[PDB]
Amino acid sequence: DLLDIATRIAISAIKPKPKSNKPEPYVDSSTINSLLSFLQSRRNVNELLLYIMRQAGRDEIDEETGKLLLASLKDRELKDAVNLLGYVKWVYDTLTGLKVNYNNVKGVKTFKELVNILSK
Amino acid sequence: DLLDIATRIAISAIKPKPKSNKPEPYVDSSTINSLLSFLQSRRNVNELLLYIMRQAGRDEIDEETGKLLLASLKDRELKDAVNLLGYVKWVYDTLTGLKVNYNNVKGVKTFKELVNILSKV
Amino acid sequence: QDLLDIATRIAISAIKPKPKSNKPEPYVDSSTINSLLSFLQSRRNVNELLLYIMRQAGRDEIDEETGKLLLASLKDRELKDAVNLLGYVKWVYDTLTGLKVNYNNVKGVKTFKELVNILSKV
Amino acid sequence: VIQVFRLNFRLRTGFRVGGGQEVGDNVIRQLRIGVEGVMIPASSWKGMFRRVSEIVLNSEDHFEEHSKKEVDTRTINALLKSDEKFRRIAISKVGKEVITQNGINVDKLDSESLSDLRRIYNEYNCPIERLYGSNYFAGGITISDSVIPNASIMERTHVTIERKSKKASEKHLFSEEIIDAEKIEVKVIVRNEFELWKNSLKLLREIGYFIGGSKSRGIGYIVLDEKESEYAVINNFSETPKFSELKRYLS
Amino acid sequence: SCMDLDVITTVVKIEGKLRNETLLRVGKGKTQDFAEATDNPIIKYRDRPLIPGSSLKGAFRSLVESYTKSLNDSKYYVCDLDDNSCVSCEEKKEGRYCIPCILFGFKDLASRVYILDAIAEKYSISQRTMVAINRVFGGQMPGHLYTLDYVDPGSEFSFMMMIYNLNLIEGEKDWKAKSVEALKFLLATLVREGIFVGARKSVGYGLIKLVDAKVSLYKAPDHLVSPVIVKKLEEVIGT
Amino acid sequence: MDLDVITTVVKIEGKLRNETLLRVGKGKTQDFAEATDNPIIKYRDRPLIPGSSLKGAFRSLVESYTKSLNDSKYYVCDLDDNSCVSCEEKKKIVEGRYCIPCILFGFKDLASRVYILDAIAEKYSISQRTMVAINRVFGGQMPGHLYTLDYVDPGSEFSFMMMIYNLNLIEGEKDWKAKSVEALKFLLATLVREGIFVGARKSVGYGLIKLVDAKVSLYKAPDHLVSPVIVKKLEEVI
Repeated sequence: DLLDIATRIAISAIKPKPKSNKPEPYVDSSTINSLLSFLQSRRNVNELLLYIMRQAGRDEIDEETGKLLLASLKDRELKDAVNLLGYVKWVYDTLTGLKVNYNNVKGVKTFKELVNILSK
Repeated sequence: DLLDIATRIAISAIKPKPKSNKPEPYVDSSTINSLLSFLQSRRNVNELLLYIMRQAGRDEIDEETGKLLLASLKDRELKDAVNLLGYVKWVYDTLTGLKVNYNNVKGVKTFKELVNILSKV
Repeated sequence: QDLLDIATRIAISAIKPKPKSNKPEPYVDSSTINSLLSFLQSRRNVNELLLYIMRQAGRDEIDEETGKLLLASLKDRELKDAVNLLGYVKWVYDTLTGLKVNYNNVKGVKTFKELVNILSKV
Repeated sequence: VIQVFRLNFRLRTGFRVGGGQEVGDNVIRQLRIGVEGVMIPASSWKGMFRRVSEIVLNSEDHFEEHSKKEVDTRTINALLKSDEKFRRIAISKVGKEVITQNGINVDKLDSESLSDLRRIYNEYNCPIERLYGSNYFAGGITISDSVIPNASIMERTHVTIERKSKKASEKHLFSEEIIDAEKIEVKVIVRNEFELWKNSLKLLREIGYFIGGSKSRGIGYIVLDEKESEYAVINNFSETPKFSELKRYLS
Repeated sequence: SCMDLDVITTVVKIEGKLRNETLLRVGKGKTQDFAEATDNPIIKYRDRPLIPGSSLKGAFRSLVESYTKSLNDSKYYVCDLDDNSCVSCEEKKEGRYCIPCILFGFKDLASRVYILDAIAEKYSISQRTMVAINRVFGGQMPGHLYTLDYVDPGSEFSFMMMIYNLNLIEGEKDWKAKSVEALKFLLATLVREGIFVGARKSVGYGLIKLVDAKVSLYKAPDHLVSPVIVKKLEEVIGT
Repeated sequence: MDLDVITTVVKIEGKLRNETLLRVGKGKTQDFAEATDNPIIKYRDRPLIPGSSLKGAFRSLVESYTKSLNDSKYYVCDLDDNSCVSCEEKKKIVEGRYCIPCILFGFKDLASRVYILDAIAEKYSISQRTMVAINRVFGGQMPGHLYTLDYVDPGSEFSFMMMIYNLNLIEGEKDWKAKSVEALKFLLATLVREGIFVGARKSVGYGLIKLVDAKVSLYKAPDHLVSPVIVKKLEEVI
């Protein structure tokens, strides 16, 4: 399902940023909102992937996170892409607002496992 | 049954919200209406769980109430989820309209107990 | 008889005029009690009816004291007696509304036979 | 031979069979019981079945109350001397003195007795009367009611729209009850193994008829199924009856 | 004589799926009657949105009345619903007839065309609140604020309609011919153009359109087990 | 007035090209497809103009036109006024005062004869613009009032469809309840050439729709209602 992919990519993106004064995610919500806005404005997948790659090259995006995003969006329709991006943004917002620790979500691969972890 | 779960959820959601200059519950009726409308429109339970998690992360839904909602709304049918949300909305509306103090109502875990409390006084 | 007394107590509680009103209207409306009966009929569950009346009381659409009395009466009733009680309540409320009886007349009548004595005299 | 049927109908939405509906108009009240809750009276079932059977037969004789032609008294005498049961019916109705064992006793006859005999002949020569009975006929079909333990009753309000200006006409607020259901179980016993009955059931299988009030407004539409419904034919009185799928009997 | 309900010659059943083009809003007779949803909820049969048969019958009758009055014929008239002195047909010596009275009945005569309810097997309910208040100043007054619930377009409703003693395929004669012509006109309008029904029709809320229909004609007393002809309504309305 | 006899059915179907970026509001609800707290309304990733907003804008413009007419025979009454009637003709004669906005867009006592559908978009594109305020003292500082709003691209087709009953436009009405056809034609001309302003901001230029072209199909009841009688381009109508 799309939600599993979204949870996995959000988990990969919630990794702590190395060499930072404070414990913060390696990827910021501004980047995710920029991804959504860019996809909505351009309405295509190719230059969306180009923008993702450019951001990943310019830090602020984990290499594995960028790889997962590229693999997910390698061949997807516009509606499926926007659905996945919205799910990713919502999951990342949940993780940030809940201040969930990365070390407790390193093993989740589905959405149900994350839901159970959050509930417990 | 479902009514007990709904009463416990409503009691958790009616706890006073700190850092608020006016006496009010932690959540608002708008949040409950949004929950019901989102569940009706999307017709999916996992999307409802995502909505609940995001609302909790927006510092507007009590974390205990969110945990209760997530615990209840897993491995549960769509119709059962709709019924539970309707019960929660009705109990919350009743508590808001009656202006029930959270202090003397947080100690009940059964719907029948709440009914007895309301009937007695 | 005893259900009649319960119903007439409920009705005289519900006949209290709604304050700050342009017209001398009762606190409880006919549509409200009709909705109560219909909801009980469709939803054959006493607890759901209790939740309904509690929500209506919280909505300031029915009298708080009348709601308290209804909740106390139907707190531990079955369905067959509950529908009969609601029907009797509907009957007595309709009689009071049609007869144009004010609260000050019935006041605190406890027995249905006394109420019909008043109606026969009046 | 006695044919026993247990019909089930998967009606669309609900149905409504009112009665009394108190006074004061306002809402429409479906008939109650007091203990069993709600039910469909057997008379309504019989009326619906008679309507369906009349549609199926499409007999012009039945359409004019079987009063369109003059029946010769010679034919009446021939039937009376040929049918023992018909003679017994006539004797039990008009009187033993009026109708002897052999003959009609024209001297004792008068206008009303002759009219009664002609009507009896016409109705006895009609399959619908022979099945459902008549004012003097024995009958032939027994239908039970369909009392439902469920009491789920919802209210479907209605409003009238002024044609000159599309708005609610503040003259009345029509309110109609409705009994939602999915399987109406009715037990029917027929004491006349008539191909008319089979044809009526067959018509109910595909077309299906309405039952109850406000049928013109989407309230009440039953269709007989061949899966839940079952039948049983009884010819011997020394064996326990056996029920089987209605499809074998109807298809 | 238009009271021929005693003798049933033919019965036709129209089965199809009704798909709304715009945001169809159910009638919501549950005015201020919440059951398990927010504010005023649309009516539904066991949590399944249902188009009332009465609503469709009323819309069809209004359309038929408009058509009959547009005919501007002495032989065909429409009487007011509240009037109790109206009659269906007059056999005075050629006579007058009432097409809507013939079709959907009156006080003096029951209906001939039964209309069933409709349920969307694939329904999608959405809500759209609207403040919608502006004045000389141009702001929004909080008093005027309302929310409504809409069934999204792309929901197909199980639609079934039955007609008695009218050959929509073979055709009819005399007043029955005019009645069949009016029914054909209504069906063609429903299939091609569509009919508004439900909420505010000014704003494009509620527009049903019959996608595909099966017309099964039955003639008594011979062909009642199976219909003689099952033809697409598209090929029936236009020939 | 007369609504039970449907005489003329007028259908206008065209494309609404959004001139400047348009923003329509919603009930602050949340969806995955948006990341803004106050996004624009859309149905399944398709931005659309609700028919209610178009109805309101048209009604306001027609009311302004009627009040600018400055004639006693045609009036505009308050929306919340319970004493207003669509028509108040009296036989003092046949002179009567009508309400053109009430005649067209309806009222509490009369339904609207002008059905307006919604308008979904095809070649749309959502654009986000961020605006912040400038404190007048110490000019340049952003006081934290940084609000970002969603918009539609400047130029995108919209499916427009409108129904008008009992108002002949191609042929027009001679003198009976007239000045309503004239008001409708004026509104259509303003929409086509100038284009009305709708949307959320509507003061900084955000939201200016325009109708490029629309076939006007007339359906008459007696001869053939399903078959169109006359089909003409909207430009020739005005």
